[PDB]
Amino acid sequence: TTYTTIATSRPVAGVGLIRLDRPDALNALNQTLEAEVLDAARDFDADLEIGAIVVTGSERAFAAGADIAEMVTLTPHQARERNLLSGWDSLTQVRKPIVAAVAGYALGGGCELAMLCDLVIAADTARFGQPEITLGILPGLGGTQRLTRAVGKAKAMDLCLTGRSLTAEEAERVGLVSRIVPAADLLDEALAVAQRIARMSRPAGRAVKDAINEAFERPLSAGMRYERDAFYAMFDTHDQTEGMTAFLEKRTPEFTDR
Amino acid sequence: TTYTTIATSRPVAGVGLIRLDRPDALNALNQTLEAEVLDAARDFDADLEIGAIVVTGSERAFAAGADIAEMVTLTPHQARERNLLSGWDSLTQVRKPIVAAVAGYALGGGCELAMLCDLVIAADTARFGQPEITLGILPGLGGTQRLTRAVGKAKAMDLCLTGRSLTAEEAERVGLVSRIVPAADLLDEALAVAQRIARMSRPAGRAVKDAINEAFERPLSAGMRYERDAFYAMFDTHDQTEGMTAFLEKRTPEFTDR
Amino acid sequence: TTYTTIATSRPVAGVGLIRLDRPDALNALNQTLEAEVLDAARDFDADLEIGAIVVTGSERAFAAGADIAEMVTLTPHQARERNLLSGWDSLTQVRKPIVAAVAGYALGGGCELAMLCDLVIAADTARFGQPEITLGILPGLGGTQRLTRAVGKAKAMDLCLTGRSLTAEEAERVGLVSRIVPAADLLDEALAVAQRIARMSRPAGRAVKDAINEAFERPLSAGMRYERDAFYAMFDTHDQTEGMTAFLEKRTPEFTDR
Ligand code: NA
Ligand code: NA
Ligand code: NA
Repeated sequence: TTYTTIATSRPVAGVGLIRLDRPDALNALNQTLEAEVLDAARDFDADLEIGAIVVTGSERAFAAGADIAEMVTLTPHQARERNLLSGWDSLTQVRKPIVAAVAGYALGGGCELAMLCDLVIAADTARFGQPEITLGILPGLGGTQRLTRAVGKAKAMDLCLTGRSLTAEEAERVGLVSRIVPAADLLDEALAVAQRIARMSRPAGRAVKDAINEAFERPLSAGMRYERDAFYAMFDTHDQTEGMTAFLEKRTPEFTDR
Repeated sequence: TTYTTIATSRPVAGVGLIRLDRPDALNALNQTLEAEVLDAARDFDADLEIGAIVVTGSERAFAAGADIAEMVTLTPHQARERNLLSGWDSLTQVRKPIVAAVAGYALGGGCELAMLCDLVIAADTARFGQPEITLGILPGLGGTQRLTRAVGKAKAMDLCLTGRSLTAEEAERVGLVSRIVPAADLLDEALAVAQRIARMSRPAGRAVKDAINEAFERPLSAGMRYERDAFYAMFDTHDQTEGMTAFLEKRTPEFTDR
Repeated sequence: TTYTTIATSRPVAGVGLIRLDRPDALNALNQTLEAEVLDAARDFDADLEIGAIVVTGSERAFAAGADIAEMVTLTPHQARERNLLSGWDSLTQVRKPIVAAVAGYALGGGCELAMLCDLVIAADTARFGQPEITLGILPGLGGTQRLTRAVGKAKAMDLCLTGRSLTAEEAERVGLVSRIVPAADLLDEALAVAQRIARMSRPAGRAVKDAINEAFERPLSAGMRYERDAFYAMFDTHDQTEGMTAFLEKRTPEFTDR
């Protein structure tokens, strides 16, 4: 498939890479980019050879905002009738893990894109913010929901009311990102993390991702019941027997389940 | 209005300041102070010229506890019949943002007051704790609820079972506060943050605050739906058009919505 | 009672210690150990002289995993019919506080054991991970539920998909543990913390623990109502009068409630 706003590749075995490529717009999220990222991610999710997906931007910007030239003329009814941002919501239904590799600006919709991914690997140059209020709006893709759950009320209120950014260091300290690495090492780290995930059991990876997502949907008691049911069900798989037998036999597992 | 336990002022444009002023009691929260803070905050919320509110104590204490001389004689039925602490609950219904500027002791009800605010700016001298257990009670104003949500179970259990305090540094590290600054810079930082918020769109500020509060009331899926509806509705406002147009025209926005 | 996988003691006044003792297995959690820890904890909970419980392993391992030799042959129906891990769930019903004192490896079920406790005191040597995916399974004792609630999605996804460990330092930074101390000081710190808790009001300790646990079961509004009811009820106790009177009289309280 040919894309106009992104570049896709398979840079290492088992990993699909989606690189945002609107450099004139600092990778601002527009409607085309939304559809193209969703399409690419769905193709990677359907590809048996791929175990994990990486989303990244440029050295300068993961994504600096949603595209404001596109949003300025929007009305409430048009936003609702077009189901605006629903493509990004659909991205949360991809079953394989998605690793955001964030360099430079991840602002507004770009911060929200990083937060909707499963892991975030941040360059030391990464800056995370929700400056929607400065434009007379509020976040619409989880900047008030996923951010608050990750970093707490006091930091979420500061970001979303003042427009300030967090540095990568601060973001890691308060739970927004998985890891920080030097900027020159960002893509290598993200590809290595993604390949490690891709070498793991496929059904176990899906189960982990599903269960962590479910942690935000239920009270703890019900989440524990959900996780316990998922755990029992893993014992139905070939990969469970192989993984545990390999451990006990001090050898590498050969996972085969789809 | 004349107050007996607080001092109110408008120190910079767009900002209302509430300073707790019971120095003999280290600003312990009594019934009078509760009613006076609520009254002052409601007046600032109704004042069109004000965009944000700051609550602060003295250099020595934001508030060291609820007033124990007042609580010692309390019975369960009197506490329930008087709706004790309901004024502080009402403070959560103020629509404009509230910034807590915390120096020195914020203990017990004082820590809870900081946590019920939207942002917390802490002096490096700030100390946060919930020593209710040492008095034979437990927190009654969110010291087990807002604290746990901010800092996690292990730190909340430590504070509320052992009576220890967190330093400002520790509090920031685990998500209890928005920012730390040197003690001499605390009021300047809080007033600057509050004025920045007051320069933002009024309906967008209310929407941000409401949506972040809603993050603690719903599972993520339903919170995302709530936030998406709020986002669509912002496109109904003059401030959205002005904010986005100003961005695109590389100029300062002139927000006008009430 | 004689135990085969643990050693129990009363090392300081008011504290019951449970030491995991399967050194050949690095304290891996098997069925026997589960039942023995539950039994010991229930005995300490019923002992009027005990105010807090400490669970610890060896210098090398708090617990390195669930016992894989035992799980390798498990089927989904046998896991469900045996109510596997239900003993650990029952441990959450112990009313007195439980302090995990973690040195060295706390992996898999061992990390989950630390997270199900109320406080975690970590040696600087502590390592926390959920490497279940490497065995073809997922966590079944809260490694996707309690971990996510403590540290956030990005870190929980990293741990549970990549199998990496957090250092004690990292774990404290993101909210997984209460305190870090040098390895040589771990048991002293944990016993001192536990004795401090044991010197507090018994009903107030139970109420604190219950309310913090309830923070994960309800939306904030309902959690605040729960906590407010619990607070009113504390004024029914002798310990509340004694604790507050002692404060006001600048003396040590003599708590007596059971
Ligand atoms: Na099996
Ligand atoms: Na519009
Ligand atoms: Na009483």
